Amino acid sequence: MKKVMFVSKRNSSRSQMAEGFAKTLGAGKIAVTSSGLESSRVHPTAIAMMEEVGIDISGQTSDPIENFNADDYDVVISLCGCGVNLPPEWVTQEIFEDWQLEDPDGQSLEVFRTVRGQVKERVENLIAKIS
Repeated sequence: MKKVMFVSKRNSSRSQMAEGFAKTLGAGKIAVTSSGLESSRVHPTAIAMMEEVGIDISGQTSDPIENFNADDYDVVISLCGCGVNLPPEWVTQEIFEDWQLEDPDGQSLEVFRTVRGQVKERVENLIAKIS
């Protein structure tokens, strides 16, 4: 199985936003996963904006980058335009990419939906190559 890991500064925001889309675009094909620099709570505005597209994140994992290990997850995506700042062991997997995203915590709901449109676009492109 080619398992996936989404990596952000907030696991709660972009990694969870990509996790929920990669789950609803890839369930039973491969396993999706989300990690990040801050193992923060299920984000209150993301639980809203993701339920609008059928994606409840309120029960979803928010694991820290130092508890996870990339050895089981051969597809590791960065969600910040910053992926070279991650630990090199979490970079040297067969697929490593960055989606160039902005943190939606405390932005307007139009921007919070805009980064949802961006993760949808880039999740499809990622998960559909291993489907």
